[PDB]
Order: sequence, then C-alpha cells, then structure tokens
Amino acid sequence: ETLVRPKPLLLKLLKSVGAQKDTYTMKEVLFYLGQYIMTKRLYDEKQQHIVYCSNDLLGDLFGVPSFSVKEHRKIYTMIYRNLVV
Repeated sequence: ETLVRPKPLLLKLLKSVGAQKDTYTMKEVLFYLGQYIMTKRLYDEKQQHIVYCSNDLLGDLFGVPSFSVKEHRKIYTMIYRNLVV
C-alpha cells in the first residue's frame, strides 16, 4: 500500500488517538481520523454525518467549520494538503 507521512498537525491528531507511527497507509490515516472525530464527539448528535470542527484543531486541517462524511473530495483534498507521499 502507498505510504504517507503526515505533517505535524495531522500527525498530532492521529497520535492523540493511539497511532504510534510517523508513516501510514491511507487506510490507517482514515481509521485514526475517524477515531479522533468519534472520541471528541465532533459530529452532530442529531445529524450524525455532519462534523462540526470550527473550535477544534481538526477545523484548521480542513479549513472549514464543518463537513459531511459524504464529502470524499473535500476530505481527500484536506488530507493531501497535510502529508507528503
């Protein structure tokens, strides 16, 4: 699998939920980002596809105050800005 090296902020968030490494697969990046969002309950309780992140560090990764998990283009584009191949 293609390996990626998260930039400092992305790396910090992934490590905050138990990832121990500096190099990741895209599956692992998504796994730990998902766990990050879950464990900080950034999603809307009543509209659970929607993540509200304007006061979280996640909001600085995305550069938006919220997003839907359905928005794969936005999500992958954010991830692209925050790693090196």
